[PDB]
Order: sequence, then structure tokens, then C-alpha cells
Amino acid sequence: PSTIEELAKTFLDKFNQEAEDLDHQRSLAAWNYNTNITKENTEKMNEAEAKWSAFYEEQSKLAKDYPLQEIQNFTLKRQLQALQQSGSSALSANKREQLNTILNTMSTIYSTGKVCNPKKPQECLLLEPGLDEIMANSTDYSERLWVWEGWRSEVGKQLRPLYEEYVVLKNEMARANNYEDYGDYWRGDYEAEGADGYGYNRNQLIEDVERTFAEIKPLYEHLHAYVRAKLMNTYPSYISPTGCLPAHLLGDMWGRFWTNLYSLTVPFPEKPNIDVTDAMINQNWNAVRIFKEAEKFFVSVGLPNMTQGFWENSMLTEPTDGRKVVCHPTAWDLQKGDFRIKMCTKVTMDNFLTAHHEMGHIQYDMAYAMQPYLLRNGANEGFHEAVGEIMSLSASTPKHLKSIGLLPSDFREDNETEINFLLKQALTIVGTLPFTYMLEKWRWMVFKGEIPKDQWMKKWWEMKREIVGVMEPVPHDETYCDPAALYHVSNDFSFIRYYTRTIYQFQFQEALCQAAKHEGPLHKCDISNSTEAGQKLLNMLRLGKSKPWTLALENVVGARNMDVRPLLNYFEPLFGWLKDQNRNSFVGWNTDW
Amino acid sequence: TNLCPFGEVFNATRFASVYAWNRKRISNCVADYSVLYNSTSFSTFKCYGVSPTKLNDLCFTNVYADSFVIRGDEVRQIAPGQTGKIADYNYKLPDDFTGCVIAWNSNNLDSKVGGNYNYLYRLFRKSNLKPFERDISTEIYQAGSTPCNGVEGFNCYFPLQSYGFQPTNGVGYQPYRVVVLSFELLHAPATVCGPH
Ligand SMILES: *[C@@H]1O[C@H](CO)[C@@H](O[C@@H]2O[C@H](CO)[C@@H](O[C@@H]3O[C@H](CO)[C@@H](O)[C@H](O)[C@@H]3O)[C@H](O)[C@H]2NC(C)=O)[C@H](O)[C@H]1NC(C)=O
Ligand SMILES: *[C@@H]1O[C@H](CO)[C@@H](O[C@@H]2O[C@H](CO)[C@@H](O)[C@H](O)[C@H]2NC(C)=O)[C@H](O)[C@H]1NC(C)=O
Ligand SMILES: *[C@@H]1O[C@H](CO)[C@@H](O)[C@H](O)[C@H]1NC(C)=O
Ligand SMILES: *[C@@H]1O[C@H](CO)[C@@H](O)[C@H](O)[C@H]1NC(C)=O
Ligand SMILES: *[C@@H]1O[C@H](CO)[C@@H](O)[C@H](O)[C@H]1NC(C)=O
Ligand SMILES: *[C@@H]1O[C@H](CO)[C@@H](O)[C@H](O)[C@H]1NC(C)=O
Ligand SMILES: [Zn+2]
Repeated sequence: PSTIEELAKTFLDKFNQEAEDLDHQRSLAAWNYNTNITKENTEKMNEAEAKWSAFYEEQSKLAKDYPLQEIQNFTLKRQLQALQQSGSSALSANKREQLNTILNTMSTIYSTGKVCNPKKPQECLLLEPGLDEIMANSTDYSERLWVWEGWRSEVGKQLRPLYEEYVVLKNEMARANNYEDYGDYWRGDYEAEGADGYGYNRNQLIEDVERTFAEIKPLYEHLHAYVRAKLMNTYPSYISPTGCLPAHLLGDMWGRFWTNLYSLTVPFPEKPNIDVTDAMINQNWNAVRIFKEAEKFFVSVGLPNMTQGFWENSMLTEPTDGRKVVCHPTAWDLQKGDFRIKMCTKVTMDNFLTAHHEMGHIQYDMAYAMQPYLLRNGANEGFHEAVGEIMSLSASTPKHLKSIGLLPSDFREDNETEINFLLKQALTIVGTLPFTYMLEKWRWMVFKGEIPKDQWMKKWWEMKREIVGVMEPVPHDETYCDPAALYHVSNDFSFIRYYTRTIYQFQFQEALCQAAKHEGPLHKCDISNSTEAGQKLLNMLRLGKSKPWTLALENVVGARNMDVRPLLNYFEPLFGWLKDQNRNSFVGWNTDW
Repeated sequence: TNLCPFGEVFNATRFASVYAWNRKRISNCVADYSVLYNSTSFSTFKCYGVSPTKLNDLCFTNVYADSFVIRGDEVRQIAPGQTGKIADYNYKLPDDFTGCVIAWNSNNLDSKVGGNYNYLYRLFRKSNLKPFERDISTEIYQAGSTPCNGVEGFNCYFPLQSYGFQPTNGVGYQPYRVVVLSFELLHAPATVCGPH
């Protein structure tokens, strides 16, 4: 009669239907909220999230009744695996009863956290709008230090017990879903099977991360030296020319991005940086024109143009009707050919670039819409934001800026502003790579139970010093939970995406800028007008999750795994400048204070 | 003699759901096929067997007007020799079809905010439709050995699902009305003609 695979194909044919219908209703609900804030619409969004959850859990149980080992078309196997491999909620309802409340408890702490200036204890400030500013705009060692320690104390020490329980429960859920720890579970997202050598094993992710970081270390070391040296001139009496960097003295509340150390690290301050914002202002551009120029970019490579739903239903400019709105750039796929973008766009160069990034998302969304629902997503958690960044890299090149008509045709690329730009790039892109690798390595080890709680923070900072070159301002006992002082950690999110995403793009860029027969420094290419780039790219964007992410990558870059060489290339100009500048300095950090 | 009622078909107020497609006979009458191929409302106008404009000079023994509402991306399924759930489980045309397929977008009437879930389609069926077959069953589809006790369950699905037509949807997921004109070339008396 009818095999397990045949029955399951039908099963998926039905799920897809009920899934896309109920997702489209959730999506429309969430739109009505994010774009118009009302108690009513908030309620309705929660209601639809409830119906959606119910549906997904029931279907996941039903999916587990079709034994995967009897399903044999790898495409179907991937869909079933996704549907049945959902069991974060697969243990005592009591576990889910309160051990979801601790999760909720954590977020509420992080969201309501308030630390008071010891000099003005009356002046207690929140993180989101009152401390993040200090940590980005202040040069006062003492001010920055009271903010840093106040946060890690008031909040981290509270979150410490919660995080401990969180670990034991999440490890139980993992073990339940046949995964060694919450670590193995999260590293599932990279697991793949199919064809020959196109498969990927969760136990390789560690290798490849480590391997690639090994190759980035030189670059980072030099950036570190250079930043240190400049920082010494701002914070002398605090920085050893040979040690690590104090954690509060970096760009933000964590050393996540060294982006806001530019004023303190600018290579040639006299030379200003290309800011088309004035051009756009004078040329009386508006939001629609930004997005229309974006659309042209994608059309010129051979990608489609935005749907009409896109223009009709998108929030492209903060509303004047009074509606309260979440002003954060998002790119929506509401599952029925309804694609949209929610962005309080303003006439500025940044918004211009991010419009190209977000439409990059929409373009991915549109390209895989020919795939079954469960396969409608980027090959892994890195691909989407890699694609978005590709767009923003081409859009910003001085070449592209001229062709658009925002530069002056006779613009000159002095090797000095090139260096300024490549530094700022490094300060965000390269800087976060160490931080990101360490943070996930600490979490992975904790989940594997290789860091006994008695030595949790003792390794946290130990590792910070060895890998990130950062040292703790004051010493912290095991009453602290500094890693939980990050939205991602205390709010239960994978962080390794941010690392892999980065290695992935430069591969992509070197591959598409290689098809456009671009000659010269990779940091200066615009894939514009290149249909060969367009095709190379589209022929993977369509795949979605339907083939193993290794295959998708190979189709574009020509390789099956992370290769840091394109990244290194993208920065090779900056790298040589840095090496000279640190010739008569020490590069490296003595691990200890 | 008299003019054919093509109006009542195309400009009909309420349209049918593809699984319950509606059929109307064209009695002794003459119609101007030009008013059809001279209107710009029509998204898809593909004629099989016949020459579009020469119809105004031809004669046919019978004409059948089948009408149903479908999805944009499914209009490609209503053509001779096609696979799909629409062409296999709801409305199949014969490989030797000799008629025309006319279709237009209808977001304006068939879609509503929150969605007009009134139009439906057959998702599963034990065997493909035969040319011009119709199936308005509502029996639980039994995919496996376990018998469906007239209730939906494991490997036991209700066969008909609802299009959700929200105006914000994409063209391909947007409502499109479809009229299929079947022309009968028989040795019998020809009572459907044009400009003689
Ligand atoms: C991608 O392709 C477009 C289309 O060719 C490029 O934009 C075009 O660039 C040229 C070069 O500046 C423009 O030519 C100019 O034409 C005017 C008269 O129209 C003339 O006064 C100038 O002396 C010059 O010959 C052209 O107008 C312009 N746009 C169009 C629609 O043709 C673009 O530069 C290409 N590259 C990139 C990176 O976008
Ligand atoms: C934007 O898209 C529309 C349709 O999606 C384009 O109109 C099509 O234009 C192309 C190129 O001339 C033709 O191949 C099609 O036949 C046209 N119509 C349809 C219905 O597809 C329009 O040209 C596009 N414009 C830009 C600037 O991308
Ligand atoms: C926002 O939501 C409220 C709910 O009370 C609704 O009345 C209002 O019409 C909405 N605003 C729009 C649609 O602009
Ligand atoms: C798997 O199933 C789909 C069903 O539509 C089919 O297109 C494909 O050829 C099958 N085989 C492989 C190897 O994907
Ligand atoms: C830093 O200052 C700018 C204005 O100079 C302000 O807009 C921003 O909110 C401040 N804080 C940051 C960037 O964290
Ligand atoms: C439907 O009405 C329009 C004008 O209202 C007309 O042009 C068209 O031919 C009509 N359809 C018929 C007669 O089948
Ligand atoms: Zn994004």
C-alpha cells in the first residue's frame, strides 16, 4: 500500500497549508501591532502567537510519528527533521511551568535594570536610554567604571542563580531531544546531511570556528595594539603598553563593538569621511527615493523589482498619524507573497545603506518563496544577514556613490581616507569577532559542564584576557554573572551566528566581485550592473534551506566551509598600515593585570 | 436570432469555488466574442484549438461556460496537459481541449480584510479527476490503513481547504476569476455562431 515516506509527504502537504495560513494570520497581527501600538492590537498579536504555538507543537508531535529513518528523499527528510526536532518544550509541564518563568524573570531584570550614580544616588539610570549613552560618549574612567560595575553587580548577581538553573533545565531539555547539552542543541543549526561531503556534523563547528579564528588572530592583535596605543593617550595612568584593555573603556557596555572608539583612534583626523547625507538633503531626496535607488541596484544585477504590495503596505517613514511605532529596521515575509519593510527611514547615508541591506533580506525572502514552507529560510542562521551586508558593502563604495549621483564625479580616493574607512570597518567587524567567539565558547563549555560553577566567572575573565585582550576593571567573585549582563545571554539566544555571518559575507563578496571581473582592492567593488553576480547569487538564494548549507556556499564561493581569506583580503590595506604603525610597539597582551 | 448571455456568466455577482465549479450551457444564440478579446480587464486569454478573432465568423454545436475562483499562480494550472492540485483534484481539461481560458484578477470583490475564506479547493483525492469531472465530496481522505471513523485524525485529513484572500496578499496568492469556454465541434446542428 502506502509507505511511511508517502504518508509523511501527505502529512507535510497538509501541514504546509495550515502552517502558511496560520503564519500569515500571525504575521498580519504582528504587523498591525509593530506599525500601530494599541492595547487591542497587542492583545490580538498575543492571541495569534498562542494559536500559532498550539499548532506548531501539535504538528511537531505528529511529525515525530513518521520515523525519519524510513524517509529517504533528503528534501523531505530535512522538512520532517525541522518539524519534529522541536522539543524545547518536551518535559514536565512543571519544568515548562516555572522554568519558563525564570527565563521571563531574566528578561524582566535586564529590561528594568537601573543603576544609580554613587555621587548622585538619586540619579538612577536605565540601560537602554541612559547608560548606553555614557558608555558610548564618555571618556571618564571613573564614570565608565561606575556604570560597568553597577550593571554587572545589581543585575548580574541577581541573574546568577537563575542562570544556574537555566543551565540544568536547558541541558535536561537537550538530553531529552537526544543532544548532549544545550550547546550541542544550539550547534544543531549547522548540522546538515545529503550527497557526498556536503553533510556537516555539529562537532565540526567548534573546529572550524577555532580554525578560522586562529587565522584572524594576527589581524586582531595588531588592531588591538593600535587601539591600545591610541587609548593610552586618552586614558594614561590606566593602560599598560603591554597588557590588556580595561573592559569599561571600550565602545559600549561590553567590548562587543569597538565602533565608538573611532574619535579616539581615527588614523588621519584631518581628513573627513564620506558623508553623502548632505548631498541627499540638498537633492531633496525622500524615503521613497532611497528605496527606489535600492530597487534599481537589485534590478541592475538581474534580481526582480519590489512587488506592488511592497510599496502599498510597507511602513517606510515614521507615521505622523500619531500611531506609536517600534523604530527598528525590520524586513517582513508574511507568507503569502506579502513582503514588506518597517523602517522609520530618514534622509541620511546610514539609512540609505541599511535600506539596501533590508531589501537584500526581502530579495532573499522573494527568491525562496518557490520552496515549501519549512524550507523557506536562509541556508543557516548566518546567510540572511550575510546577504544583507553584501548589499550594504556595494552600495557604499565611492564608485557606486558617484554613479548614483551623490559624490562629485571627480572624487578622489586618497589612501588616507581609505585607511580611515578600513579602520572604522575593523573597529566593528573585526573587533567583535574575538568577543563573539569567546562568549559562545564560555557558554558551550558551561553547558558541557567543563567550567564548574565555582570557576564560572573565574574562567569568563580568564578567557577574556587570553582571547579578547580585555581585563576586568575590578575583580569579580562567583557572586557575579557578567555574561548574563547581555540581552542575548540573559534572553537565551545563540551568539555564534554573529561570527559565522561575518566570515560568510566576505566569501560571498569576493565571489560576486570576482564575477563582475572587478579589478583592485576588494574593499572597493560595486557588483552593480553585473548580471553574472546576480545569477551566481540568485541561484543560491532560491535554494533556501532545501539543500545543505555547504552546497549553497559552494555554488557561490566555490568552497564547502568557512574561509577567512576573503575577510583578510578585504582588510589587507589596513593590515599593512597597522603592522608598520606597531613596529616599535609590543603586539600581544600579557595575559595578566 | 438572439444574443448569447455571456454577460450573466462573466459579470456574475457571485462566483463559484473551483471544486464546485459551475457550468452553464450556451443555447441557440449568437455572441460577439470580440467584446471579450477587446477588453483589457483580462489577465489571461489563451485559446486552444481555435483562432481567437476568427471565432466571430465560426459556428459550434454546443458551448459550455465553466466558471470558478482560483489563485493567481494556479491559473497556469487550467490549461491542457497540466499537473497540480487544481488540475488533478478540482478541474481538469482534456488534452484535446478546443476552447478558450479567460481569467482576471479579482482582489476588488473576492478578498476582504481578515480574508474571504468562502472560496475552497480540494487538497487530496484518491485518483485524478477525469476531463470535466466534478467531485463535491466531503469525506475524510484516508491516506493509510487505519480507517478514518468519519473524523479527522492520523493519516486522515478533511479533503477541502479554504483559500484565504486578504487584499495585502501577493498576486500569485490573490483571487482570480476564471471562465473556461468549451467549444463543441460536432457533426450535429450548429446553434452557436458569430457574424455568420
Ligand atoms: C551602471 O549602469 C548605468 C547605466 O549606464 C550607469 O549610469 C550611467 O552612467 C553614465 C556615465 O556617467 C551616464 O552617462 C552620462 O550621460 C549624460 C546624458 O544622459 C552625459 O551628459 C554624460 O557626459 C555621460 O555621458 C548615464 O547617463 C548614466 N545613467 C543612465 C541611465 O544611462 C552606471 O554608471 C553604471 N555603473 C554603476 C556602478 O552603477
Ligand atoms: C518592474 O516589474 C514589472 C513587472 O513585474 C516590469 O514590467 C515588466 O517589464 C519587463 C521588462 O520590460 C517585461 O519583461 C514584462 O513583460 C513587463 N510586464 C510584466 C507584467 O511582467 C517593469 O519593467 C519592471 N521595472 C523595473 C524598473 O524593474
Ligand atoms: C490602531 O488600532 C486601533 C485599535 O483600537 C484602531 O482603532 C485604529 O484604527 C488603528 N489605527 C490605524 C488603523 O491607523
Ligand atoms: C524529492 O521530492 C520532490 C517532490 O516534489 C521531488 O521534486 C524530488 O525530485 C525528489 N527527489 C529529490 C532527490 O529531491
Ligand atoms: C552619543 O551621542 C550622540 C550624539 O552625539 C547620541 O545621539 C547618542 O544617543 C549617544 N549614545 C550612544 C551613541 O550610545
Ligand atoms: C461584462 O461587462 C463588460 C462591461 O460591463 C463587457 O464589456 C463584457 O463583454 C461583459 N461580459 C460578457 C458580455 O460576457
Ligand atoms: Zn537584517
